[PDB]
Amino acid sequence: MDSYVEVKGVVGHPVTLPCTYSTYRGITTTCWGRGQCPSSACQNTLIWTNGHRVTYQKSSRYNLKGHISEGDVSLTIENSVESDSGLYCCRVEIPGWFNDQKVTFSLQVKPELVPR
Repeated sequence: MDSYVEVKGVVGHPVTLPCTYSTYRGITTTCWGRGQCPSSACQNTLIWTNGHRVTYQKSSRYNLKGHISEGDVSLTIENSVESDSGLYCCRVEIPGWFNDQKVTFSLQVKPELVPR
C-alpha cells in the first residue's frame, strides 16, 4: 500500500496536516519536510521538535499548534496559497533501527472562489 494522506485547503485560510503518534513509550522527536518522506529524516526540512516544543521552523508560516508533548505534531501552514500544494512528510522518530513512523501528505490549496 503505497499511499498518502490527502489534504485540501482553500487559499487565504490556514491548512492543517494532521500527524500524531502515541507517547505510550514516552515523548520523542519529529521533523517535517517538503517533498516525500525518504529514508533518513526529512528532506527540505520545515520543522524539528525536541519532544515538547518546536526547536526549528524554516519559516513563521509553519506551526505546530497542538499539544506536542501529548503526541499531536500536526503542521499548520498559516494563510495557504496555491504555492503550498505538493507533498509533505511527517516523521516520528520511534524506538528501533531504521524504524521511523513516516507519513507523506498530498496537499492541494485552491482558491475558494473562482470568478463570475
